[PDB]
Amino acid sequence: QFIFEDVPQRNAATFNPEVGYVAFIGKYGQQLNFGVARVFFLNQKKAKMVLHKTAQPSVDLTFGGVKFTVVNNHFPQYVSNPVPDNAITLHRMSGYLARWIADTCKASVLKLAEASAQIVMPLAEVKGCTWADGYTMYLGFAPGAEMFLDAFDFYPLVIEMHRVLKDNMDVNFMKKVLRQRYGTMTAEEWMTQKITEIKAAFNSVGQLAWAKSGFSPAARTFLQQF
Amino acid sequence: SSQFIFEDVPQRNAATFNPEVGYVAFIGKYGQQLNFGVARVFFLNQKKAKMVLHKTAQPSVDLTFGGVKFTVVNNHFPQYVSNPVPDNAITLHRMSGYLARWIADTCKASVLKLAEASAQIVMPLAEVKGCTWADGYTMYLGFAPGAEMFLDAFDFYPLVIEMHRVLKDNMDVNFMKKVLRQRYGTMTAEEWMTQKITEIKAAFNSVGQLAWAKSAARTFLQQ
Amino acid sequence: NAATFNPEVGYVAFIGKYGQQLNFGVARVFFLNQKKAKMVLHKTAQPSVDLTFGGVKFTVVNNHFPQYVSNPVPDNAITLHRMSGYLARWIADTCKASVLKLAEASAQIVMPLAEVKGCTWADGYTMYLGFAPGAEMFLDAFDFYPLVIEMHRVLKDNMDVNFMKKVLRQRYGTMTAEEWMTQKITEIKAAFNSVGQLAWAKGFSPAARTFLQQ
Amino acid sequence: FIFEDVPQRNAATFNPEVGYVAFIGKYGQQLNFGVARVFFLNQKKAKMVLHKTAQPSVDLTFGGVKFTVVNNHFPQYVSNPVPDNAITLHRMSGYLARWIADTCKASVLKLAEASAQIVMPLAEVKGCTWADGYTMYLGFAPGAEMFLDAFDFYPLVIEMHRVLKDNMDVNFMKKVLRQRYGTMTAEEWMTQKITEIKAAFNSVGQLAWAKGFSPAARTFLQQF
RNA sequence: UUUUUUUUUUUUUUUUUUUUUUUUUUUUUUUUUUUUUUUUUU
Repeated sequence: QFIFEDVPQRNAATFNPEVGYVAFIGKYGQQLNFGVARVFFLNQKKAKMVLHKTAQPSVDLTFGGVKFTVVNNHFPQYVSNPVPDNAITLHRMSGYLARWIADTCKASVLKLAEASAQIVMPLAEVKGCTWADGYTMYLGFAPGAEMFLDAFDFYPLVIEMHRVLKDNMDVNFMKKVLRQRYGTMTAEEWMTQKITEIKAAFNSVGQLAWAKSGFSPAARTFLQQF
Repeated sequence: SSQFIFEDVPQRNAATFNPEVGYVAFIGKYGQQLNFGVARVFFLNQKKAKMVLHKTAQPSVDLTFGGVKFTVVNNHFPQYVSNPVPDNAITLHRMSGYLARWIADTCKASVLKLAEASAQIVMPLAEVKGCTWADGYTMYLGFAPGAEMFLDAFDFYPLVIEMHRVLKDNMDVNFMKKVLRQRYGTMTAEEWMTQKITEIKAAFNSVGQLAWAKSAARTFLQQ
Repeated sequence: NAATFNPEVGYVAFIGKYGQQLNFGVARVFFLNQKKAKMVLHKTAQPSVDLTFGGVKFTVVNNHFPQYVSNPVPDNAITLHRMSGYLARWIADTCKASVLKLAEASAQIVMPLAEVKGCTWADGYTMYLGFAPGAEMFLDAFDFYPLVIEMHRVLKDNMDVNFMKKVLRQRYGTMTAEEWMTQKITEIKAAFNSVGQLAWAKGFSPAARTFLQQ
Repeated sequence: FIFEDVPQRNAATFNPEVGYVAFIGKYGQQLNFGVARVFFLNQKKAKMVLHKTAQPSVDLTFGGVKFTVVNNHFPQYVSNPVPDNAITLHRMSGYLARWIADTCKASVLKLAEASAQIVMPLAEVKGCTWADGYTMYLGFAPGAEMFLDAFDFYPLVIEMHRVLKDNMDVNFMKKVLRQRYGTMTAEEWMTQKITEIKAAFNSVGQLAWAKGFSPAARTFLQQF
């Protein structure tokens, strides 16, 4: 398209994920359940492909019967459109929903047990995670979880570090997480004042499985030089 | 019935699909209009059919091959890319595996039919690796996509072909997912991976003495 | 061959047509979206397209679509590259007039090619705007900067050389290349070590920690 | 969309000699250096155009002359059967390169005229010029590899330098590696007719690779 | 066989490089005798 517009922009983000989250709970909270989040997280790659080929700057997406108004910045032309502070992109929505699950799971053993039986995080799994490793690590794998380092006990930060180190993830992608804040204070503040917690959580994820695999044998293909 | 609506739905363990049942239903429906010309046409225009079905948005695109019309389920459109396929019904892959199975069975029972199939049907996935009908119909037809559904009928060749593709091309080992959970007759994978290692090594050896690299008469000076 | 195109004659004609609609917001928008618009043109099979930046419509010859790579461009015609040069020239001339207007320019216009290297408005409008594509058409206006950045891009960054073709045949006022790459050999070298003082190119975010590993 | 039917099977080497002569029969009478000059200017453009339209056969005009061309450039037509003695854009270029080459060698004066009209931008970009000789200069034309003997192995060796200097995909050299040299097959001449190939290699090796003014001198006065 | 790369000359043209933020985008996406992705002849 042949029309180009401003796009005023400053330094300092006005976006505070904590306020965005609460606005999201305000709008959709009464409609959420684990089935709705279950559908979101298995169809999240698919919805992104839809949005990538869809030429409206905002789209109504329905996951498990609940309809969400989503800002579409995936379609190439829209990649630099401004997003309101209380609007949800696919990425933001994913982080909010992960945070909602964790807020529901932190409270009660019963809610944890049902979340664990219904909700699948394809991203955690392929690294050998499972609900067994605790809700904060498993849900910390969600896109957008890096907006809540406090709620996910630093896991999204160190999960990304490990992705640069063990996988060959473009060293970008870490751009966002490195300027997120932690509960109280800014990055420069938690970068060394919470270094002990971070090194601890780095270690926790560091003792997770590889986990490039699919069942024994395995013993079979090794026999043929793998 | 709307790319903007996602459900719901369902999980997801245990496959019900039995290739042997699906094959007989496929022969039941289309058997009488099958001949080597129809098969010829399919295998030459598979890949193109994969590219075309890829872009078209109906869950069952009706394809005609060699003047024969087939009711084809389509999961290639990258949004039907998951979507329930009945135990009878064919995608393109299933239809290739059937056909492959059908040719091999027709060849099994008749040397004369073998000669006719040898003259008409081309498997370009086999050819580029230097595999000819001369290497035996179970190997040559074992290159057909979907042949891995019938490990018994193609003497494990689909399996070993894929091992060689992992080893000398750099095929993502995750392409072997399907074949490593197929059956060999009634035997589950877990069982033939141990019990049938000798035949599998024989098939491996074997496909391993076929011609590869680029196309490569005897090139020198440097490469 | 000899080139008929005089950027000075193109520039005045560009202002004759569009000047009454121009302002620093329109320029701000052009330079933010210059890359985007190039990619748009590369995909569109019209030999001429109307592009709107900041509400202002420009009729732009499209030689970006591969087939049109060697269609002849009229001398009063406007390609994306030429328009970038002309807008940059116009900003510069407006800034000369008063150090106000220059204040205005400094707050609204962004040169992303200049950024990325440590160049900013604080390093002087001639050096900042010299990073704009097409500025090489006016070496006089930009104190040779477009030439000298590019030399620095040939060796810092591995720019192919050969992109340097256009600038080495540009004029300097009425002085031809042969002549200025001799008679102005001094002021050019001076411009060289001056851009040499920027962040020579690049680790944008740290090195405020990370370095448990990388 | 609809399927379909077979196409073939199998090739040989379609004999370019036979194709060339058929081509020289049909158009070889309307051909002149102005028409050839124009072809080798708009060859790239022509195949960019031949690529958009859905006609398996098109009439193109070079220097006021109209040519029947099979269109396998349009993605769908890529694997269409081309006849022996029908011309694609590649084949036409090869035939027109072979023509000119047979006119030069046959006489001086024609060599002079060909030098003044014919421009081979593929050759020029390597700093190859008419002064390096008509077999090397015209060898840069697409379809020259079709006549390895007429172009003294240059199309083969030119490809080798494209693999080694420029980052060409090598699979582009699959066709030349199956061409003939005179009466000898490819398995023969990559043994029986070396020395020539080594000579051609070094001969085109001795070329530049593009090269503006000198300055040079001033770029050299800074860095190169 | 065929297609895909390379396309002279100029104060032409094209190819490269494209801020900023607790923005945005690009990476990684469970499970099955399921499905999708790779490989397609002279």
